[PDB]
Parts: sequence; structure tokens; C-alpha cells
Amino acid sequence: KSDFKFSNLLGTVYRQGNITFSDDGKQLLSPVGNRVSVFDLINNKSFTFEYEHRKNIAAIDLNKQGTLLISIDEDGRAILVNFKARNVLHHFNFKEKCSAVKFSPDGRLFALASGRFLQIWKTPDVNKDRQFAPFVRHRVHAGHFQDITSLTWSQDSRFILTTSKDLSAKIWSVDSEEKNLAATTFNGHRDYVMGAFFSHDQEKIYTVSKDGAVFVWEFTKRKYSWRITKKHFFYANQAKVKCVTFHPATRLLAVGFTSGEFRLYDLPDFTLIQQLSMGQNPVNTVSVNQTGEWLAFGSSKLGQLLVYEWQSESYILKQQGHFDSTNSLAYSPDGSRVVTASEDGKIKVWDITSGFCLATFEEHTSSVTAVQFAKRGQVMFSSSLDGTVRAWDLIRYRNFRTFTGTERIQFNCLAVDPSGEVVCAGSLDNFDIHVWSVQTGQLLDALSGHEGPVSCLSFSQENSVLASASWDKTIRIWSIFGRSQQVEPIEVYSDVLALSMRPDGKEVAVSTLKGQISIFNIEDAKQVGNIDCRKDIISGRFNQDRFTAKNSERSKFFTTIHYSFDGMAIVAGGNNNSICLYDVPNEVLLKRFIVSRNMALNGTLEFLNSKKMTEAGSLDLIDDAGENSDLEDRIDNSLPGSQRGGDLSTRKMRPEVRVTSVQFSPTANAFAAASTEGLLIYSTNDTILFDPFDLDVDVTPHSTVEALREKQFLNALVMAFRLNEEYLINKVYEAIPIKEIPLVASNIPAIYLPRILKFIGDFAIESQHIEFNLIWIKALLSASGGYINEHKYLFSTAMRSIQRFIVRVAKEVVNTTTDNKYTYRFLVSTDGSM
Amino acid sequence: FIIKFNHKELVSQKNEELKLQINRVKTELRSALKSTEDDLGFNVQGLKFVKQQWNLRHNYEFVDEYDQQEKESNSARKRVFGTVI
Amino acid sequence: ILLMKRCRDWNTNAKTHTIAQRTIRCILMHHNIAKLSEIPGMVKIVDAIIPYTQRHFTRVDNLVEQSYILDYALVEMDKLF
Amino acid sequence: YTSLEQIDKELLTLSIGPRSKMNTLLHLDVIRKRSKPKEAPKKSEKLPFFLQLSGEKRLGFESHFTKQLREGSQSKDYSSLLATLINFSPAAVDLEIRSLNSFEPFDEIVWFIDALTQGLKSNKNFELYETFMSLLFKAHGDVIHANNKNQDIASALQNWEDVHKKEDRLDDLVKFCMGVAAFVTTA
Amino acid sequence: ANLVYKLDVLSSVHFVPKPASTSLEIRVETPTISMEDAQPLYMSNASSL
Amino acid sequence: SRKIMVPPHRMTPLRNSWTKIYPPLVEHLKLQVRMNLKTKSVELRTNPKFTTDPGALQKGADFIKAFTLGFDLDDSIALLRLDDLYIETFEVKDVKTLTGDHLSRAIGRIAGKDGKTKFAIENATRTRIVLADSKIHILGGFTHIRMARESVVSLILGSPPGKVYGNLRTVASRLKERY
Amino acid sequence: LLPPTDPFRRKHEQLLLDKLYAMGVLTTKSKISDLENKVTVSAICRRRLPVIMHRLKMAET
Repeated sequence: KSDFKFSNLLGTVYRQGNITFSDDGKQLLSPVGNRVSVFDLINNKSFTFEYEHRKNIAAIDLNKQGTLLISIDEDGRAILVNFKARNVLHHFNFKEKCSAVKFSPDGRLFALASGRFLQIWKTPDVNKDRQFAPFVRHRVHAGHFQDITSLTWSQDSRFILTTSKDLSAKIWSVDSEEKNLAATTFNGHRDYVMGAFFSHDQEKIYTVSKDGAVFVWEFTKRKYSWRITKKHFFYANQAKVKCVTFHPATRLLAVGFTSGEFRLYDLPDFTLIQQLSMGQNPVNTVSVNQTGEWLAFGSSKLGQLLVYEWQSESYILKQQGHFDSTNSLAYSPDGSRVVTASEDGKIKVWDITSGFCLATFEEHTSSVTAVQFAKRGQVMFSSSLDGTVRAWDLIRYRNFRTFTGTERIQFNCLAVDPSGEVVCAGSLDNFDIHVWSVQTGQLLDALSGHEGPVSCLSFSQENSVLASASWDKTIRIWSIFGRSQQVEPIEVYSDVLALSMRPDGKEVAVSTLKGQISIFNIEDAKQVGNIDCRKDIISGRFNQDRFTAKNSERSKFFTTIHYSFDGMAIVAGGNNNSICLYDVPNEVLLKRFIVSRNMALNGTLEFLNSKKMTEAGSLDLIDDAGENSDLEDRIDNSLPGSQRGGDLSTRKMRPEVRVTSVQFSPTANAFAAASTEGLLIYSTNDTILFDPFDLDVDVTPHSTVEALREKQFLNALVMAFRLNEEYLINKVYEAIPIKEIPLVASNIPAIYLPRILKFIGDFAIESQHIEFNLIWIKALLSASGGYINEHKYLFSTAMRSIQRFIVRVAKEVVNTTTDNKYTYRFLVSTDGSM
Repeated sequence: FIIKFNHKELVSQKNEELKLQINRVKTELRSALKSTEDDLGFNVQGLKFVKQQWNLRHNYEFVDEYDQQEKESNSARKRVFGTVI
Repeated sequence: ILLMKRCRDWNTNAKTHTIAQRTIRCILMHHNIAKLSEIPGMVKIVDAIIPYTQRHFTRVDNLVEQSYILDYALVEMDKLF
Repeated sequence: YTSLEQIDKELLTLSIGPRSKMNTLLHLDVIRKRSKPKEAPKKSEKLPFFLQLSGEKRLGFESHFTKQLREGSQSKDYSSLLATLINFSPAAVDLEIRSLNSFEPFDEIVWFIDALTQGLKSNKNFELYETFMSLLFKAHGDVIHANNKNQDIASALQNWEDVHKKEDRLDDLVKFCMGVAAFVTTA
Repeated sequence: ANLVYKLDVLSSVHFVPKPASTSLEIRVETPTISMEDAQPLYMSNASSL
Repeated sequence: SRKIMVPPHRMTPLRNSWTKIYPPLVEHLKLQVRMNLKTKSVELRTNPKFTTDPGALQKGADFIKAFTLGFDLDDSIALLRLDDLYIETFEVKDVKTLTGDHLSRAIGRIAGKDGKTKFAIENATRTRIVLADSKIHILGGFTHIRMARESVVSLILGSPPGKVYGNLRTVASRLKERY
Repeated sequence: LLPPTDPFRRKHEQLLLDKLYAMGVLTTKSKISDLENKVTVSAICRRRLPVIMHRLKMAET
């Protein structure tokens, strides 16, 4: 009930750093601004690592055996990851800024380009235990004049070449005896050399620079050593190369220009194979597959990632996250689609299983501020600051109507009736709850009576009344259906915002500005319980702050509440660094979540460091843009009052951490919070926890398998729920025959019914047994369907997951069964030819 | 809608005649619905074949892939709707 | 062919679709069918018909789903009695 | 506890793998057409023709699938064939199904149909095996409609329907199960 | 256009919008599978129109 | 120890390149062969000091057969770098039809708009099709020759133009994409 | 430079005047020559936060 853990960072597919593939073409690893995200483009499943870095990720390299992952921070905080174990092995601190990480193709030892030095270390063995000092450095090579900016191993495991911020680029042999074989210094580039590569043979080295020059170095005469055979020029007039990569087996360069174009080249001839363009973003990261036919391309300032096969002129995924901008959230009724708002106006239907957006909706010019769903998820609504509330389809991907006000006032929140008839929205400016019909786009009336802005609205799913949270410190209940037209105020202590209501539809959860969360009853307007919230909130002291984090009154409240669909829990999230999960009738918190750990974000720390205040000014508040070597990032267009603006170059500060919209998942015991870092998803689906229920001395896992031997099927299954271990439940569930299913399911006790329906809905989503699982669903629902009707809210998370299972994976099998049968009937019984 | 709303009385009243009457009417309504669903699904799949046969026989197709997909977008159906910017 | 023009008109609504779907099936089962394979020239008109049928296929298949509520009603009454 | 591949032979279990493999096999053309870029990319048209074959590193020329399909008719077993049919790439499968080299004698159509009769009789990978003749009727649907009523092709197709006649049990199971799930949850 | 953007991002983009509009659009009868970003998955299958 | 007899269809074209392609194969493989135009055939054998590859006599004979059958020097250079390549000289009367008026209509059907269909089938399916009046020497990879073979038996058997032009589009995608 | 009775003009600066009135930088809807003359940095800096304190008299200075 309360063993939640981080499982997926939906959205923000790429932020900065070195995107890479696996040794196979399956896994794609992308550096998100905190942690490594592991997607899989063959088996469509995503995964985000639970460990947190301290700042933004600089470089990422995976071992060629797919076992060890090294992710290095921008300040050199190296973190080992046992990749299959998905846990942390060691926390190294490289003292300088590191720029490139690459293992050898052998995988025994890896090279690090940190500072002006190249550091070669021996990789620790994975099967050895977690030792204190697993890192042993082979050598350090210091023969350079400025910072090393690129690294490339050989196709063998003995030659390492590095290109630096100085004009030269040197080849260093990792063996001591072979120092005479490879010690020459390649130079002559007019600008920033940021990539050299061995050819398919060890003989040639192709060096790529910033100015557009590719130099081909060949070991020949005018003894004789390392002349230049031919130079090649990109002729990009103002576009500069940002990074390059080169698969030697397919002899393909893939260059990245800062204008937005990327080109593909065959190296002994220098022919442009394909040149495409993303947009106006600089191509910050280029990587190649091991097989040399998949190219992973990524830009930073729009946060997009593009994996493109070079052979067929067609992408595979063109995804684009958006940092800092996800204003709102809305789950789908099936727990597989989560849509989100953006400051760009984009409404993007993300997918849970693979962390990529399905469809985008850009028809709002202004920022979309609230997003909600209605009527089984086929229709969906969105409010923006543009002066409109827009319906959408998820079947034809188009708006039905664009409802508007009488003068196009702004909008704060949106709410919908559970039947698709009435939409409503609230405003900062006019503070009257406008209502529209879904059918007729004209507005019906303006439900008014408030002093100051209506903050949040929600319709009741049973009584069909709406509750308004307002800055009048009053909760207003509007009964707008069926000749009632009556207004009921429930006034609270302080400035109440972010209302939420139970799926039972008889309670109102609200979040006051004073910090406390109150819970009322809609029909009986007295207060039936409040929970204090001010103490368990981490209000991060900003770097521009001039007060302690104790009396920092900035984010010591909650501005997001949503109930659990069971009606038993409340997730409270706010402007703070904390996500809290309260229990409703027991008044106390369950556990508290830290959303992010990043001094790249503002409020991650209550205690700032004392070595950062000088005698004047904080050290990290010092505008250090001028020390950069380029022009476009040196350009400052920062407006003075760009608090939550339209870009990030206008900010002049670092972004602040906050969560702004949290909803529980309706299926799989999870909840998703739209954060500054993106869209966090905490889930309990790992189920590695010993949760018992009425255990005894005799009941053991040995007693489970023994009861399966003597075929006491109900005694095996019910006493398997006593341990409530998932493999123990899975052992008895897949072993009982079909004919003993309806006798077992008819006599399962009423206590274990929410456990079996949660198990069947969770297991059958990814399981090949459609026919077996749907036999169990038929037998359970036809022998105990009265109890599930009598207690709907106890089973509503599990019952939604079961009907998710039959619709999403089992219905289209029936659709293909019907489609194949009907086209067979036509083709074999009708006309011939000629 | 009647049996959905009056479900608790219709199920918890014991009658062999009610067991026989719903057995006659569920098996016959499903057979009548399957009869009118078999004709609909045959006409969907049968006439989709008639469309795609003509789209390879009479339609002179084009090798140039990006020029073919531009020409199909110009030859597709277009409709005008009132919008608000 | 002129009947098929009138058959497209009857398929537009949702009451006369049973007659419209039987007449198209009459063309492909009850008529002289290999003769009807021979004759071209109507195939643009017949292509405008079909997405009305896919609405009527999905509506009817939903009515089959609502017909299994009686199967729940018969099983639960038999289980209780 | 690792899950079993199949509980019993009379069950109807799916294929081991991603559940969207059936989605890519139905709509392979539309997914690539969306994933193409908006404009044609620029090319230097002086490229080598066989640059793909320049990777720097009738009986004898028939494919390994086609030889196995010919050997499948000889040994009257197709479980060796269907193992490679599952594990092939979706782009390779659409290349495979649309080029069966069976236009004049219609032999490999008959061998492939009889391969999928044995596939449905094994009751494993039922989601994949239904999509394979959906791709057959997409590719050579005009071919078998032209030579309909032939006593060899109609025997193979009717032998597939007699296998497929007991595949309405999951249809009756699905049409029951969510009608109850809609009625119970909304009451 | 860029003055309005430079005004709103200076204004903490809470912003009083345009009065009204009435425009014209067109919609090509594309498959709805190809009315989204590049992806190995989708959700729609019918036509756009 | 092989012998390749050049036909009259590439007589003077091989005479102009009598030493143009001879010096390249002698540099790479060094096969003992001379322009023995008395019998209009060239015998190639392994040299006594350059016999390091048993397939060098076989690879040079394939390039000699490529120049005899009508493949250009670019294909012969590709025949030198033939680590993944194959040539099948499937002529007429394999998929047999009428050799009179129907063969002339098949010649018009294979060429299309004055060789436009042959150029489109060569470029899209990634093959070099040496289509004579009766002989079709197709060169390419294993899937490329099979797709070339399946396309040419499609047009001789009877198929609409929109079927095959749709077909050469989608078989171009299936071999170009590998995963 | 546009003609005075231009319907594209007739919509445009009144849209910009209402934008600046809702901004608060200019406090007059009658004249349009104020959008070149009265638009001032001192008009745009008195709509900053600490000046608006002094207009609401919440601060001493």
C-alpha cells in the first residue's frame, strides 16, 4: 500500500550529454538531466534508473558486454551501475570536468577525457563484490595543451586517440612497449578539433574539426611517417560542427551542425549520402549503432531525440520532451496513456510502457494550463491562457469545438462532467465559472458569486455537482442540474486551492494556503477531518534567496491534491521539493518522496554551502556566460521579469523545482507527478516485499507446492495469498486445470478477492495466455460479480485493469479473428475471374 | 436496459420458466445479431477488396516515393471547417 | 449499378442498413457473380459506401456485447438457484 | 517462478515476444510512411550503386525459407518452418509473404496454407499465425480469388477453416467477459 | 509577432489574449496512424475524415 | 585453368578495353591470361608466383564472363569486390511463353517507356539487370537476385502496372531496412 | 506609413493599445500618438514590483 518507488521518468527523452546505444541495437540509453533512461526499441518497454546524480550528466558509456554502465557528472562525480542488477556499484569523484567516456571494445579497461589529461583505468569485475576501491588507474597521459574534448578507441584494444581544445590531436598507445609505434602528433586544423577516428583498417585516421575540415592522415612518404593525403571541407558558411561519430565498418561519418543540419559521408570518397534537418536547434549529440545502420541524433535546447536509420530514408522515432513546462496532467481511463500540458501549447499523449509521445497537439498558441479527460477516454479537454477551452478526439486527433468566453479571459483550471455534456473552466481575471455545453459551443451561463479567482474545479462522478476552490477562502458547491440552481458555501481558514474529490463523490479534499489539507462532506457540509502538512515539506532555499529554509514561506503549502481511486489515500504535491502520500482516515503520512536532487534546479537543498558566498555575491549567481568560447550561448536575451516565461534563455536564473499536477493511475497502484524534471512515475509493480495476511506457523512455501501435489487446489491458492508472494501466486495459478477453475473461483473468500483481481489484471497484460486468463475472468465475474457490485470502490482499480486487458490486447485479436474469417468467406464463395 | 436495471430481482427470483425463457431469447437474439453482423463484416471485407483491386489495376502507380506521397495527399479528400485561431 | 447508387443512399442512415447490407450481399452471393466480377466502371462509387458499414459493424458488435448480460443473468441465477 | 510456454494443448496461448509485433505486421506500410521525413532528403547522386553490399569487412539460389517450405511438403511437417517464421523481422516477413514464388502452379501458396493449418493446430503463437494469412490475403488475395474454385486450393483453404472453426471460443469468451465487466463496474 | 512574445515573456506569461477569431482550415483524408510523431506504436486505425 | 569465350555482343567493346581492364586484374590477382583472339576465347590460369587464392581464378573468370555477357567495367570492378554478390543469367523460355508476337509485347512490357521500367526495376530493387532480347543477366545480392527473379516472373505472367509499381516500392523498403 | 483608413490598420493598434493598457505601461486609450510618445522606460519601470508597492503605499520609500 505504501512501498512506492521510482520506476519511470516519462517525458524529457534527452536533455544534455552523450546519447549511446547498447552493443546490440535493442537498448537506447539517453542522458536525462538527472539519470540514465534505458529505452528498448525492439521490445517496446522503457526503464529509468532509480539512482540520482548530483548534477547534470556529462557523458555515458556502456560496456560492450552490456553489464557495466558508467555515468559521469559534469563535475566528475562518476557513478558505476551494475546494468543487469540495476544498482550502484561505486561513487567515484574525478576532480576535474570530464568530457568523453569510452570503454575499450574488449571491455577490460576504459579511457576518460577529463581536463587536459587522458585517464586510463581498469574496469572492475562485475562478479566481484562491492569493494571500497574498485578503480585502479593504468596510466595518465598529459601530453596536451588544452582540454580534451573527444575520445575514440581503436577497433583493436591497444590504441587510443584523443582530440583536444588545442588544435592538435594525439594517438596514445595503452601498452608501454608500443610507445614507439604510435606517438606522433596530428595538427594543422584551423579550429576546434572534436573528433578523430581510425578507419576500418588501423592504417588511416580521419580527423574532423569545427571549421568544417576533414583531414585524412595516411602513413606514407612525401623513414616516412603520417602525411596528409587529402582534405575535405563541408562548406557550411555559418554552421559549425558540434559533434561527430564514425562507424568504421560502414565507413559513415555523421556530422552535427549547430544550424540544425546533419550530413552522412562515405570517407575514402567524401560523398554526401543524406543530409536532413531537424530545425533551429544545434545537433548536440551524435552516436552510431554497433551494426552501423542506426543513428541516434539529439538536440538539447528543445530536448528532442531522433533515431534514424540512414539506409531507408525514414525515421524510427522523432520524440521531443519539454523541460520545465509541463503545467498539468491527465491520465487515461486505461492506465497506459498519460497526456500532459506544456508552456508551448503542446498537448502530448505519452505512453507508459515506452517513454515516447504517441501524438502531439499544437493548436493552442498560448500555454496550456489544465488538461482533463472525460467519457471513457475517447474525448478529452484542455484549457489554455489563449482564451479558449478546446475539446479533442483521440480517435481522429482533432478538435470538435473551441469553446470561448465573451471577451477571451484567461483560464486556470478545467473540469468536466463524467457524462460528456458540460465543460467548465475557471479564471484569474474574470473569476466566474463559465460553463459550456459539449454539443452547442455557446456558453450556457456564468456561475458567479466568488471574490477572487476560482482556482480548481471538479464534477462529482455520482451526484453530478461541481465544487469550486477559490481565493475567497470558500468552497462553493453548485448543484446546476435539474431545477436546483442552488449555491452552498463551505468557508475555510485560508486561501484554498487545488480541490479534489473522491470517486465515491461524497467528499472534497482541499489544500489551504496555510498548509493544512481539509476534507469535507458534500451533502453534509460539516468538516470531517483535516491533516496538517507544514512540517513534512522540504522548502528548498534558492541560491538567490535571502532567508533561511525554515521561515521560507515560498513553498510550504500544497498546490496539488488527488485522491486514490480506492478512496483511501491522498497524494499531495506542491511548489516544494517534496511529494507526500497521506492516508485519509488515519490522519498521518505514509512516506515522503524527494522529487529531484539537482543544484541545476533551484530548491533542492535546505542547507546551502558556505564556501559559495564570498564577501560579495554568491559564487553560482555570478553570470559566467562570458567565459564560454562560442557566440550563441554568450548572447543574453534575458528579460527582467521572466518568471515562468516562454523560454529558458530568458530566465537569467536556474529553473526552480516544483510538481504541479499529480494523478493516481486507475489500474496499477501507481501515481504520476508532472515535475520540473519532467513526469515522474512512482510505482509498486516490482512487488519485492514480504507482505503477509493472517500468517501462521505451518504455512510455508513448501506447504504451497505440497498442496499442489495432493491437488488441494483451493487450499493451495488461498493459502498462497496468505504469503502474498507474486511467484507463489503465479505457481498455483498456472498449474490448476480448466475444469477445476469454476469450483475454485466460486469458493474464494471475500478477503482475497481484491488480491486475485489485482493479480490477474497485472499478470495478464504481458502474458501469452489469453485463453487461460479470460477463463479465469469469466469464472470470477460470474460467480462473485454481486460482491464487486456491492463494493465498487474497493475493486475499481483492479476492475479497470481487467477491462483494460480485454480491450487493449485481447480485443484486437478478436478483431483479427473476425477480419480474417470475413475475408475468407468472401474470397472462397464469391466470383472467379475474367 | 430493463434487465440491466431490474437485475437484482430478475436474478434472485427462482423460476424454471424464467430460466427457460431467457435461454430461448438469449440464444435467438445472439443468432439474429450474428446473422446481421456476418453480413456487415462480409461487406466491409468484400468491398475493401474491390477498392484495393481497382487501386492496383486502374491506378497507374508512381515509383518516386516522396513524389507519390505528395500526389496522394493532393488526390485525397479535403473538407473545410470553421476554426478559431 | 443504379440499384447500388440507391443502396448507397439507404446505407447513410442507421435504420435501413439491414436492407442495404443484404442487397450488397445479394450482389455478391445471390446474383450471377462472375458476371459481376467482369464489369468495371462503378468502383469509384462503391468505395464511398464502406466507412458507413464499419460504423454499423461496430454498433452491432457492441449490441452483441450487450447481449451477453443475459448470459451473466442466466449463470448467476443458476448459481444462486 | 518462470511462466510456462503453454498450460495445456487445448489452450489458445499467444507468441513469446512483444505484444506490438502483431501491430507492426498488420500496419507495416503506414508506420514507415509516417516515419518518413516531410521532404525528400538531398542526395549526391554520384554514389556507388552497391554501397550497401560494400560493407567493409534455380535450386541453389532459392531462399532458406523457400527450401524449408519445399522440405516441409516433403516431410509433411512445418514446425521447423514455423520456428523461423516467428523469429523473422516484420520487414523480412512482408518481403517473405509477398514473394512466395507461387503464381502459375500455386504450389507454395498451398504449402504455406498447410503450414499455417499445422500452426493453428499447435495452438501456440495464435496471434502471429492469424496475422500471417491476413498478410497473405493482403498480398495474394487477388491471386487466390482469380483461381478460386480449384479443387486443390479450395481443399487447403477449407482444411484451414475446419481448424479455425474452433477459434470462436475466445470470441465468445471476450464478448462475455467485458459485457460483464462493463455491467458490474457501472452498476 | 515577436513583440507580443517579448511582451508576454516580460509579463510573467499570464497574459490577456486576442479578442476573437474566425478562420478557415482544410483536412486531408490521411490515415490517422500517420497524424503523429514517429513511433513504433499508435492508437487509431480509421480515417481522419 | 578456365576458358571464357567472348561473344559478338561485346567484341569491339572488349577490344577497346583489351588492356584497360587487363592491367587491373593482373595487379590485384595476376592470372595468366592473354588476348587469344584467334579462337575468340581467353584462357585464364593461376600464375606460378601469384597463386595465393584458389578462388582468384574463379573470380577473374566471373569478371571475364561479366565482360562477355555485357556488364560494364564498373560492374567488373564490383566483380573484383564481390565478397557479397551473385550473377544469375536467367534467359527466356525459363518462364516460357510465345516467342512471336507475345515475346515482342513482353519486350515492350519489360522496357516500358523506352527502358524506363527496366531502369526503375534495377534502381529500386538494387540490382543490375542486363536485359537482352531473350537473356536477363541479373547481378546483385542473394535477396536482390530473388527480388529481381520474382519481379521478372511477375511481368511475364501478367499483372497490372499499378500492382508491380506498388510492389517495387515496398520491396525497395524491405531490403533497405534490416531490423 | 500605412494608409489611415486601412482595415488591417483599423484593427491593429487598438489591439496593441489594449495589450499595453493591460500591461500597465500606458494608461490612456484615447490617443494613439501616446504609443510613440508616452511609451517610456519610466512608464515601464513604474509597473515593476517595488514601485507598485509605493503606489499602493505598502512601503515607506
